[PDB]
Amino acid sequence: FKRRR
Amino acid sequence: PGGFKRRRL
Amino acid sequence: GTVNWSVEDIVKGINSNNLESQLQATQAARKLLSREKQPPIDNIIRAGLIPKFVSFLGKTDCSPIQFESAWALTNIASGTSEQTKAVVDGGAIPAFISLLASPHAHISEQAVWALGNIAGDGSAFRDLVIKHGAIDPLLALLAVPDLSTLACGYLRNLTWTLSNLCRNKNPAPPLDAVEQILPTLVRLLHHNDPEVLADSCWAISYLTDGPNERIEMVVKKGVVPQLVKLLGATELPIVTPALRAIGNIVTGTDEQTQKVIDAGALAVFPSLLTNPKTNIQKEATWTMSNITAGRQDQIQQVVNHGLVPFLVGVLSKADFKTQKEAAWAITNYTSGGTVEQIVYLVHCGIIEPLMNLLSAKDTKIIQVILDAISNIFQAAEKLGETEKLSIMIEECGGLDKIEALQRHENESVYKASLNLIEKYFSV
Ligand code: NA
Ligand code: NA
Repeated sequence: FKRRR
Repeated sequence: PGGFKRRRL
Repeated sequence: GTVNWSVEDIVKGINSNNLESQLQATQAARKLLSREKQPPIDNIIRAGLIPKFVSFLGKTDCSPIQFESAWALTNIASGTSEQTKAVVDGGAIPAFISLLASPHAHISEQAVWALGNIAGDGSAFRDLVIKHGAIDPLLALLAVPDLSTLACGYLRNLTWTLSNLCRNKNPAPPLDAVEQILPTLVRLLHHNDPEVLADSCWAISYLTDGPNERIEMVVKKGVVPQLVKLLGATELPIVTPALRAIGNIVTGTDEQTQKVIDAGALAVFPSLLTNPKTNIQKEATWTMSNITAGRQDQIQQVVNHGLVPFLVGVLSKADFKTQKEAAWAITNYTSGGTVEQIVYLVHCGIIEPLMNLLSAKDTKIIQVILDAISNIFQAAEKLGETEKLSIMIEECGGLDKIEALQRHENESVYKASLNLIEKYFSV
């Protein structure tokens, strides 16, 4: 669920 | 952010 | 004297075979290129002076013309990628690298600045400066027992150039280059000057904006604790680059994210999530969403630091973009959280603000909200209290919102909307 730039 | 390039004086 | 010279007069003097006349014309050019507005960079380039300026860089006997041409070329390279390219096309990169070893510190500093302008143009000019071997001489300039023995301006320029050697992606700086500069960048991140500290944090933020292997090289250096201390700083110019680097590290593994949490990061979010700068609230909320996508002990850390009421606040009132990040944080929390944590969220007052954000035009924010609503309803099923959650959603008017979402343009919106309406709002 981790969203990066 | 906006300092990629710098001009002196 | 050398003020308000015509490019024609500057070209006449440089084309003399009189080194002193060339110095006068090179200084007149620097003044034109150093004026407050409209430096005639294009006019200087078309006159064909860049080659003469780069040749002047090599005049060890005339250090004045070395400094004058350095400044002129610096300011040319400060412009568009075209003008920087003209400087690099003149063979300036190797000449400036050579000047880095000058005994005149103002000439060295000017070379540092010029290389910063070149490398800051993009990933290709950045890697070309590196290939010419600028890291060794640049890091040699900072090889002192105490950086406080270095001029404030000298230090600031070297840090800003190093930040440009760590900036830009596609590709990211060569791994070897990052490993060769990381040690000196950590020392500048512990410096006391606000500008050196912000540029160092911006360099670290550039290094952490990539794969988890990049994040690891920086985290292995042990900068997270100082980054959390700089996250507490009173200077937004330092707090901005600090939060970005922390956010970048919490985009990585749950161990890298737990390194941030162990360093005390969560204790600063009460202020970052209420920070008057909208950009700070948004980035803090996006760091919180990436933290609530982590392990359950990590979600429990969020909860222990009192950050759930702050997410509720942001979801209640904040810039739409911040609210979109907060809805993401809520959907991550509820996807990965325990039933006890999910119920703590509804006790903190997440239902009303979440259901009120369902009236948003953005379709993705509605899908994210509906996702969390379903996850909380699933936790409600585990407790046999779904009816009370249905009563809570109907009282805040959100039931009406979902009912209308059943006619939304997107299929997933009305699909999930109808599911909950025919799953927890049906007989
Ligand atoms: Na709890
Ligand atoms: Na409940």
